[PDB]
Amino acid sequence: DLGKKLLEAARAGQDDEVRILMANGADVNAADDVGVTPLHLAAQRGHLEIVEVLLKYGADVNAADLWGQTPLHLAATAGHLEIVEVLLKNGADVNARDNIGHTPLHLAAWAGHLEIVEVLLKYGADVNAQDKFGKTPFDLAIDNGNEDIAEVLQKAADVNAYDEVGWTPLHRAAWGHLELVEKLLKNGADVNAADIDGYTPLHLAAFSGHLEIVEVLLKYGADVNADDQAGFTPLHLAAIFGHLEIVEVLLKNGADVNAQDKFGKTPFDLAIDNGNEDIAEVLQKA
Amino acid sequence: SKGEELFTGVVPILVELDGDVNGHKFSVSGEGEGDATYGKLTLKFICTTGKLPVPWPTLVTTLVQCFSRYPDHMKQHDFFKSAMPEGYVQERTIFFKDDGNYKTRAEVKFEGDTLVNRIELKGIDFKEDGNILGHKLEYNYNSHNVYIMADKQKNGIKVNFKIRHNIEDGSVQLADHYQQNTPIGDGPVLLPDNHYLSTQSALSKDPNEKRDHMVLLEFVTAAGITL
Repeated sequence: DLGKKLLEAARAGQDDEVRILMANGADVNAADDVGVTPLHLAAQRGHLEIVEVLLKYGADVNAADLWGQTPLHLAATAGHLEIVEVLLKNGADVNARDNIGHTPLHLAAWAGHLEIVEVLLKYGADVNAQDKFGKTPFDLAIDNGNEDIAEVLQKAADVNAYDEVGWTPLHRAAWGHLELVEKLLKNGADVNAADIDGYTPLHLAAFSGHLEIVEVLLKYGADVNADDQAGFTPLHLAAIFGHLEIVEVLLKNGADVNAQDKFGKTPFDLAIDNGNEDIAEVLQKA
Repeated sequence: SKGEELFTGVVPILVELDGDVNGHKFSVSGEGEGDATYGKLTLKFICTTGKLPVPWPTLVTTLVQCFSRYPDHMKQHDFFKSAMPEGYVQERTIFFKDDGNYKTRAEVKFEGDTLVNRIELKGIDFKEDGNILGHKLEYNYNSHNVYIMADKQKNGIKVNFKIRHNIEDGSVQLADHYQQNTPIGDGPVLLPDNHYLSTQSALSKDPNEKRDHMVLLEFVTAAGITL
């Protein structure tokens, strides 16, 4: 019964019971159904005194639960700075991998914990480490809007780079970052890069409803009838989501009114089914 | 709505799936934790009826997008949490290329302090030596982009995305997901603008679990709206 009580004491934060249960025959390295030990719970739930007590009692600082997470992974994510420092002070593997391949640095960068990032870097975190989907802590910071962390990670040290889903910087910029799109295209970004699902930046822009970005993409040579493995064309998407001005521009730049998605619908049909009565109307003059 | 406030911390999860693919009836139960603040899921699933007739990868999607990391600048676009605690219905039709399709109806809601995903799955037109019933899908998973849209006329949301299961011999088995979520309760919900979720997953095996199981670690986050 000690293991369960020790896990529950470390979870609740009751440093009272931890030293009582350890004064009895409680195993400091007790593990539950899932591999969670008293040190995981103390680390994740911000219980610093219990972390120091457990580590002093010989807790395995690098114990890994079923998902490969260590107390450092949980502390870096939960944003518990002192616990991270203590764990690192007591031999925590700064570059331990969870099942996705995240390092503590990935998690801190994912979770928006700058002071954790700084600490992990200082204790030897590999800034170039990639999870099993190719993302570095920088990329994770980027995709989550953690600018300062991305700025710190980049400083810690290809416009056509593409991740494991085929998204280039232009795909990410297409979601309402006009100036970024202009810069990337100016620097030689492939305006017709098709992601893993066959979507081009013009697809995403039409789906997102960013007129300015669509226009810029088109005046830079974007295939207005792109459809490799996508199943739609930008004109289909713009017709689904009632973006009249998008439809006007796509047509003006040569959009095919007769193009059929993989379900056999034309942009007119999609506009009819979605109640976009205006788009259907001007699509009727073909 | 204030339903997002039910996810500020770690939430226990309970998954219950009664499946039926070409008359091969089976049941799955999963449990673990979800942490919306960081879009993290830590779950383990078990086939409570013995050998699972289909590969575990095919059920990952069917087996709680309310635990997706919606950053503060996208709070307005979190329909999933907005339908809580009464929850939402989640219906899907998963078409596998050159094979059969799944059809799922899930009721994702709170039962006490536990977010429960109770599912009913039906698969049809599957080939006994296909990638599914023949067990040719590798026991891994890929990163995917999940595109979310408000309903065709303003009651819930619609979601589409193409899953890509790896095959032992190199090729890939696609799976078109045509998802459709609708709130159960009558209270207010957040109808979002067009955006996407970026998903990560890691399938593994508990070496002490002799049953047919799937240890799942999953990271998800919304994106596509800023300023």
